[PDB]
Amino acid sequence: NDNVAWFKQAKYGMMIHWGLYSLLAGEYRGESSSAYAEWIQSKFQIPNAEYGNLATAFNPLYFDAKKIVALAKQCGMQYLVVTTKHHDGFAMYHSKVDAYNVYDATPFHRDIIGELAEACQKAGLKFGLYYSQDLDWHDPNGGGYKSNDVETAGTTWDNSWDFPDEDQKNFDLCFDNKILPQIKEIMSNYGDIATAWFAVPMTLSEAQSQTIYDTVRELQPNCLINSRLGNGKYDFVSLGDNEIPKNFKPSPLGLYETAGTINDSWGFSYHDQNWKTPRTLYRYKQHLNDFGINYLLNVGLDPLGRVPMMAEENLLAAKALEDEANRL
Amino acid sequence: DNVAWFKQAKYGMMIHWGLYSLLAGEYRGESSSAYAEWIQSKFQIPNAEYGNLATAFNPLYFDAKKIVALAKQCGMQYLVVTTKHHDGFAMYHSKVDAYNVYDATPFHRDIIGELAEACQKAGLKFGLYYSQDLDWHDPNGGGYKSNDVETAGTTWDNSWDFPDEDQKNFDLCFDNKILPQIKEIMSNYGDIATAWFAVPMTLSEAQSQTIYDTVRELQPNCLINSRLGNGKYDFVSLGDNEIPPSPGLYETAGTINDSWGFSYHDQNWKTPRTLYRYKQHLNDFGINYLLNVGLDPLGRVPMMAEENLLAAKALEDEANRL
Amino acid sequence: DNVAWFKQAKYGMMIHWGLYSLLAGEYRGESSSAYAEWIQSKFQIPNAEYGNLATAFNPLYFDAKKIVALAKQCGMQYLVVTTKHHDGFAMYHSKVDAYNVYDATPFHRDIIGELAEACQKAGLKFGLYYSQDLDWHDPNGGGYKSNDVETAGTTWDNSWDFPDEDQKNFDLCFDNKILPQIKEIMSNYGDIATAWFAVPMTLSEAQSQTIYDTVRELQPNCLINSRLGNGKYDFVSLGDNEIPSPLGLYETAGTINDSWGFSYHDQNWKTPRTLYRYKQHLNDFGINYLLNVGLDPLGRVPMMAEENLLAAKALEDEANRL
Amino acid sequence: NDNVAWFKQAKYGMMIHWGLYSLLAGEYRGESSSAYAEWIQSKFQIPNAEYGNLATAFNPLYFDAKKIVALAKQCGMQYLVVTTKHHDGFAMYHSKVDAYNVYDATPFHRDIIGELAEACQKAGLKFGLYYSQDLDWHDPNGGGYKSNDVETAGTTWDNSWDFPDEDQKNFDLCFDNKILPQIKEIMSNYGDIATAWFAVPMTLSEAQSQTIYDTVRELQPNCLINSRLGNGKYDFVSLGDNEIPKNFKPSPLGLYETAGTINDSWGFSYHDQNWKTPRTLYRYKQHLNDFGINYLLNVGLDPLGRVPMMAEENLLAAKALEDEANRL
Ligand SMILES: C[C@@H]1O[C@@H](Oc2ccc([N+](=O)[O-])cc2)[C@@H](O)[C@H](O)[C@@H]1O
Ligand SMILES: C[C@@H]1O[C@@H](Oc2ccc([N+](=O)[O-])cc2)[C@@H](O)[C@H](O)[C@@H]1O
Ligand SMILES: C[C@@H]1O[C@@H](Oc2ccc([N+](=O)[O-])cc2)[C@@H](O)[C@H](O)[C@@H]1O
Ligand SMILES: C[C@@H]1O[C@@H](Oc2ccc([N+](=O)[O-])cc2)[C@@H](O)[C@H](O)[C@@H]1O
Repeated sequence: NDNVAWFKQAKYGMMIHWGLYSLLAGEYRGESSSAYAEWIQSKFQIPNAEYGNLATAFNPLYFDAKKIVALAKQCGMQYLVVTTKHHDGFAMYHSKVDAYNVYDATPFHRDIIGELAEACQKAGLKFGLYYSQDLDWHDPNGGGYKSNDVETAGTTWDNSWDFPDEDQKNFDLCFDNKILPQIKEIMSNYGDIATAWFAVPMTLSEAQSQTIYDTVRELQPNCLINSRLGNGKYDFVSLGDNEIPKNFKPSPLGLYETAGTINDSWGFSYHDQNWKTPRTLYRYKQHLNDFGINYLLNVGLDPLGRVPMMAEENLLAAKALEDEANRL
Repeated sequence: DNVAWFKQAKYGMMIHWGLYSLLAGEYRGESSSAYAEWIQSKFQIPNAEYGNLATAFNPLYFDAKKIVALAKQCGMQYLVVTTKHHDGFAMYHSKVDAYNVYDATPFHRDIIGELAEACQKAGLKFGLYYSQDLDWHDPNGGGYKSNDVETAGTTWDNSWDFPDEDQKNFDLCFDNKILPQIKEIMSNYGDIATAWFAVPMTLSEAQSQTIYDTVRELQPNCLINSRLGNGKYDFVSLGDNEIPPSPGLYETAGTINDSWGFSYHDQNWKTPRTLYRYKQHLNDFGINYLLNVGLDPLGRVPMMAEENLLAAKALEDEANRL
Repeated sequence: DNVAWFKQAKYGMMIHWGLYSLLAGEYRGESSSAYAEWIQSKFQIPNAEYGNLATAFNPLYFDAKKIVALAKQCGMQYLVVTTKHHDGFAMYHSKVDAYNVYDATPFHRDIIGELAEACQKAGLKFGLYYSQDLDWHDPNGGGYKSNDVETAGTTWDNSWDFPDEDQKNFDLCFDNKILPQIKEIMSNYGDIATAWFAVPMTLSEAQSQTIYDTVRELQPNCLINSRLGNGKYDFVSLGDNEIPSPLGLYETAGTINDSWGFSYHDQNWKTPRTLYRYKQHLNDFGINYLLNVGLDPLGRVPMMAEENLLAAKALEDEANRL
Repeated sequence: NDNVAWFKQAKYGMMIHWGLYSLLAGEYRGESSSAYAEWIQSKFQIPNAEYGNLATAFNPLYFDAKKIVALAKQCGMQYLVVTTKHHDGFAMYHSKVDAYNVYDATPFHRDIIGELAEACQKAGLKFGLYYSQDLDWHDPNGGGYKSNDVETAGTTWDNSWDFPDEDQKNFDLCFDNKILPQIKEIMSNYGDIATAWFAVPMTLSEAQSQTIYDTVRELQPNCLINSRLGNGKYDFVSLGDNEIPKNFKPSPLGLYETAGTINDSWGFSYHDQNWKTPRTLYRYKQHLNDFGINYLLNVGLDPLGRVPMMAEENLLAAKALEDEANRL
């Protein structure tokens, strides 16, 4: 598995959060999301009927996988990691199992993950996938209904508004009929997958976690799995901000990654213009890299499928700083 | 009789909304000027590509009733909407031109009609803005004689899809689009209190008289702004730099940030106190404040615009009890 | 009677002001954390250099009367000032330590004395904040046992001028500076309604009891916040994360931007509506809102803080007539 | 005069606005200056007695000419131009003729212009001077009392509050007793002066302009004089924004300069965080340079004598962009 050597020297990856949440852009009926605009459905308890209707308005005329991959490559990013399905349960690929997806439900009627997979394959960039294996707000038995004594970036971890009957919920039904089928689809279509990125599990049993692990192993032997799946079921450690060294979980292969966003939201938010400066981005990358940690830097695409102007500017200027610094 | 009402109106909402709103001040990694609604001229976007934005126009949250409720809660007594801006895209159902919000967009609804009705019901007067000179969708759109002066885009006219300047002839555009479209908006959509025209550059004296007489005939009580032509108006539109003939009616238009059209990158919202003080200064001088909102791609008043309007009203009411 | 008064006070102004204010969130081309007042720890600025800021402290526009006028106009019934923060610089005339605003600065005036008088005259209650544990100017300042937890600076203690951790001894600092200074502020400056202590880390249970008894003796009617020590307080200081004590007295402290001390780079001012709604939510739960202002180097309430406080009050009054 | 050849290839200069205005930082009694914070005295008609008292609070502990010149040089700036005296009439050098200066009136009790002159001399950077030869709000006969049919960045062009009797004013008294003496001082002390930068004249006679021209010529033979002095009395043209070429006043030596600021104020302003991005700064510089026009980019020092953090970041990132570009 050359992927271990490659990942230890990759240093830099682009992450992409994009979905129906992007159309609301951090705002609902005159009121603000939390820092996390992608959590807006939970934040305002938007019924599935209304939220899902955003699919009818999803027509990102300027989306261009080739150009997004070109930007990542120009910044020295060696891989890319996209939301296949976030907490809202809306798939960004053509899902045989669930018609609640970007291909079937939207006038755009295209496979975002497929286009990025191809663009990456052509450019020489590795391709990785993010799936919300626990939380799913579209599913009556979506996870997080046992976790609501801890506050969130929305209201509840689960969809507790369309599905109020907590005691009647049963994650097994959602796992068996949606999660595992969808994981099999994304790990089967879309070619070689370098990296698999799972959410923080809360509802999943040890059994259900082992299943996902074995499934990925079988379908994508050379895929590196992040630590957020389950203990002993990963190839690299995802470090939270509170876990970076100054200037735990064992790492058997010596592989590490911290994910960040350029402003304070993962999803696009009109109101969030708090973009980290080129120098902040470059310095943070250099500090992680010096500690043998990969920087996975999020872009939140806008409703027309564009990298925000200020995100693009700050990525390119951080690269100019880095290249200047690395001569001498 | 609208003369008495207009002298005491004090406060109006203006609305800029169109295909420009979907691009939201940004095109291929670059910024519009302060005026996001000028973005097509700014980047010389071909009509084929720009017009295609119509296919993506589906503002799920647009709600005329709620927009008029906000205006009325702020003490605004009237509302003035873009029926067609410089891009030449009509925001009503135009018999004359299929390049409109009803025929060209999946939303497939008449924005002006809905606002007209909401206004009528709420007791708010209704006014219309039409670009009678500039039209970037029309081969003979105006501004092809005016390009020795800089703009909020590139050229005043569409000089990219229509490069042959000397072969242009505004009469064809005036006769076949401008005057027909003015007749439609002044015929459908009920009583019109206010008619708001752009800065004329190409229009002849004749063409200006025609528009004046047309509005007079179709909408006898409609007050016409000074930007049409000298001696062809009922009230003066003052620029900020002009606050000191009027046969005694006056209006200054402003926007809450620095753009008329919606712009993601422009978060330079004037504070409640700025909005209230400016209103009080204009009002004290017998001048109406026409305050622009630029609706977002889902048809929403931006959160910060709504907050600042409501807080300015709270300041004004507090002040007016002292 | 202070118990009854505090349960119905609802609203207080807090003030963070010191040498930190002159650096204003910036040191040698780099940013403080969100907490600009922690800047000395953040950059490990030696006492010799940091203390030299005293030579530049000349806030020509400081005006206790006007600051109290603003607080009173916003319905604030009390005021709470930093007498000495973590940097160990007293903002009153301290007999015990020459490292104070009177002796060390050209301004050569007693900030706490002026505010005490302005409050007394306006009918506003007066409260004092003292850092009883951390003191970065003192060789035996607290926090040298707490550095396995990260801070808004580097270390909790001054570990740069005073590196030898194992040789430090908080008793020397407590006996010779903390308790003397607490006695001064609780003796001069008249009746004290409220005593606001920092989160203790180094203090013994004994040292906490001493402060409690000292305040009780010198200022019998002073209400003491919960941050002193368990069973040694009259009201609970709640963090936001602690909203769903025997006298039923509660207070949550907040700042208008994200810093307690003034920071030129921090323009993230909470909107009037955010401020008003948060106040209303705390008040509905029987919790007092203590809202921080961070005075600028000339002793001014920042323009945007003043605007947002006044607009929040206008929203509140409008709402409370509905 | 090698200065003509040198100026045609200089491309890039730092400008500095700094004075009592800097302490008020765009704010007075709860209210905002215009975009131009340095005009704040006119904006609020602050009496000379109160405004001048700011001198007592002027103690910029962090001012460091050596470091400011280091920054300019790191950004490829080949010269530096400082306010010796702006419209407020407060000199930033030790003036024999007027005690209303940074040396005599302030506890800092040092010569800003002298320190920068020396730092520049040592670093190999040319040194230029800005003097307000017309407007002077401290002087009873300061200019602009004939010009108040045009609006300003303050209230009136002249100090019309301390000196209300417009018809009794006489600029000759101010010119003879302050302007020309002060110009002689700055052109005599402070070594070789590469560039002389005058304000837009409104009150000055043709005679008074000729005098300044001849004075500079005699005292500083190789000093290049900007066009804002008087027609036929200049070596290079100062172009206003509205005069830059696309996709007048003749220039006999073919010398051109446009001055700009990084935010929207020349003087420091707390409230103005509208910093032009690295890419804006670099692109504008490249466009001017391609047209043989020098870019004179203003920094407005803060009350402690610091280059604002975001101004320093944007200058350095613009340089990184420029160097990256110039290797492509
Ligand atoms: C990448 C993000 O992950 C989760 O929330 C977290 C969980 C862990 C961290 N972390 O510590 O880096 C940050 C956000 C999601 O809830 C969020 O919407 C986004 O997808
Ligand atoms: C209401 C605005 O008017 C026009 O442009 C202007 C705006 C103001 C003036 N004025 O008053 O100077 C002149 C042209 C339009 O170009 C702009 O997009 C918007 O429609
Ligand atoms: C009022 C603030 O108090 C402390 O910081 C804290 C410490 C603990 C909490 N808390 O846990 O509620 C809040 C602020 C100080 O560090 C800070 O400078 C400011 O004075
Ligand atoms: C460098 C600047 O010069 C003047 O302001 C200007 C500058 C340029 C023009 N111009 O070209 O129109 C008008 C006023 C001064 O008023 C300002 O404070 C600063 O010193």
